Amino acid sequence: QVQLVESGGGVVQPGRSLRLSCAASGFTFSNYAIHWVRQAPGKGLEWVAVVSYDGSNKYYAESVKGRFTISRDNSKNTLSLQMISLRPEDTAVYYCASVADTAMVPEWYFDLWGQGTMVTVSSASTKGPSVFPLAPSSGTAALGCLVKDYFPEPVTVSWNSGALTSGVHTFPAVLQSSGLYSLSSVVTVPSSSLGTQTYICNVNHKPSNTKVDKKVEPK
Amino acid sequence: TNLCPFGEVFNATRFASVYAWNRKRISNCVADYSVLYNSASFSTFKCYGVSPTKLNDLCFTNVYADSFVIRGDEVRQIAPGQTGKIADYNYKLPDDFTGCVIAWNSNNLDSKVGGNYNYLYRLFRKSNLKPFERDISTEIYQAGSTPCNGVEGFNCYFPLQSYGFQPTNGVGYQPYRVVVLSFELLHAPATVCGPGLEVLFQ
Amino acid sequence: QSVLTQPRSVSGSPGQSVTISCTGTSSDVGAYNYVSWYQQHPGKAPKLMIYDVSARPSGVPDRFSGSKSGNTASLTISGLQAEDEADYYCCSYAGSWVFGGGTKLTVLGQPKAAPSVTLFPPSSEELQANKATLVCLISDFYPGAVTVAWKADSSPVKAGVETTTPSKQSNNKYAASSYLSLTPEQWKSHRSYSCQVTHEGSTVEKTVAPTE
Ligand SMILES: *[C@@H]1O[C@H](CO[C@@H]2O[C@@H](C)[C@@H](O)[C@@H](O)[C@@H]2O)[C@@H](O[C@@H]2O[C@H](CO)[C@@H](O)[C@H](O)[C@H]2NC(C)=O)[C@H](O)[C@H]1NC(C)=O
Repeated sequence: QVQLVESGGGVVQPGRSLRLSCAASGFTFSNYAIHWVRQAPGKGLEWVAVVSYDGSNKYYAESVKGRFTISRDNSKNTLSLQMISLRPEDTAVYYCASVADTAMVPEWYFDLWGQGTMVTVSSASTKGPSVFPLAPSSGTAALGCLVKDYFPEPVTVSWNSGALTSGVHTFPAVLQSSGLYSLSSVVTVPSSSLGTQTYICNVNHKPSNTKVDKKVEPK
Repeated sequence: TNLCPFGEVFNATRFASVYAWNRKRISNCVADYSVLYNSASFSTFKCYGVSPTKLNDLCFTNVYADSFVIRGDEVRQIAPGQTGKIADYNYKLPDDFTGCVIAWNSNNLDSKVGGNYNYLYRLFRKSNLKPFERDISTEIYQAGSTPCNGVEGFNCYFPLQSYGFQPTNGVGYQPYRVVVLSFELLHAPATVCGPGLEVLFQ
Repeated sequence: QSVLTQPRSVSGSPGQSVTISCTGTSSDVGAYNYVSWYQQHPGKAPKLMIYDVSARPSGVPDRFSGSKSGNTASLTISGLQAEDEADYYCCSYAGSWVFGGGTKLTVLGQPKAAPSVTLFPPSSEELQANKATLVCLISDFYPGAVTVAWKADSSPVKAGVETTTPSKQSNNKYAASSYLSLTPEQWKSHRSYSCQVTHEGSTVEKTVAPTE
């Protein structure tokens, strides 16, 4: 079982330094070149850096030059990536990747992969949500609320304190570049009830001890 | 059958540097050369004395398989009467050469990201090699008027250089594996023969 | 820097074939034949499916085939099976290793469902807070791949847009949301704003205008 195992992930604050490691087993590590390739959450792959079999020839991607340093110990069969001045744009899963002895695939292709390790560069600390009423237009109507700028997850949303359930769709949140989340909850109701029934959001962000109620009315 | 061991030289996992070219001696066997022609897809298969169709009906005292690795645009030098670093200082072929030169692209196996520095060649030599000579000495080469005294430095050069094969080169600069079959026909008995000479014994 | 251009989405009926394009420059995909194709299932690492343009690594079915022409590589999957639903990425190793944007291959298992859009203007309280945000909620669509486009006064807009990646719902259809963050002034200045969601061939649009 040829295997690559990454370690050293975690959350760091923008501007600090971290050091990832990738340990190898099952093949002749010292014989092939090995790479770091990363993937930001929900996005595509990006090649980061490679080290030759010989351990002196090292190449990087411009987005990373000057900040990440790649190295390998061919006697311990390990490799390391020293990152510094870490930006939030570096938040991603870091895979190490090479080829195996049996494979007929050359080392310029990523045949053998680790399970990755996550690096989260975030200044953000616990913030309570801010709830705003998405009022109905003026058959059928749609109303809701916008839970905005909250961290961490999760946030829970109910309507009329559990009395209203049919027709409630709460949407998954968006990660804003800021580092904070924002979600929306929408309920679809008879237009003939806007005067009579009272529609009320009940938001709860437990990690910040924040329970908010926001009344949604027309106009 | 007692067939000949070509797969031991044409499919070896590792090949030699040109200056220390390897040489296996094929003997006491039968060989199908038309199988070897269509065995793989060779970039180069040039026969000088003869041709492979005719080779299946001939008998030679011994056969020699010289094997090594070089740049694509150096394979032209693995021919009789050629000149160049390789043909003059690493692997020389007689003008009266009766044999076949076979070569194929070995980029996926021998070039490495950043360079493969294990393959070597001889860069400097006072004199040309004689045909089929091998030179593995590492004596400092005097390029000036002042003697060197075995010390490397200015105009005093280590005579071997690394190929540094990379995949990002063009084909001409990529590593190619080469096998030179040379058919010796001495006064002694033919140990190696082709298959078409079994009809005379049935 | 450069990214090889793959289609964002591709849909293929089961048992049939699909082809994912991957277009680059003459200094990338045209420079050398060091083209590769990787498959990635949710939450796992990529897997090499093609190398040397057309080569298949050991243990990759011959349903996966790779070709190239000029500056464009093409991965082709025949005999589509549900397990093949995944993200696919091409890669060219010329001067550096360059990837593509990725292509979400959906293997169609339900009738096509068109998206339902609901567009909400900014709340009065938010305008009081010197902020503004338009909310475009897309629901009940399949295949799970839509493209959201914000349009001001019948003209394009691109700064301030934050869109969700489609997420499966309980009814096994997909939903996403898009938030267009604006300045109170930008909102009250223009005449209208529009959210356009493209699903398969058709596009749905909704429009909100400021009120008094
Ligand atoms: C050199 O190798 C080729 C390839 O055959 C394979 O070699 C190894 C990789 C082994 O692990 C197996 O995969 C194969 O044996 C040889 O070509 C084969 O020749 C035999 C005999 O005629 C034939 O039955 C096979 O079909 C051939 N395979 C292919 C892919 O062409 C070749 O004979 C070997 N030696 C020489 C001198 O060419």
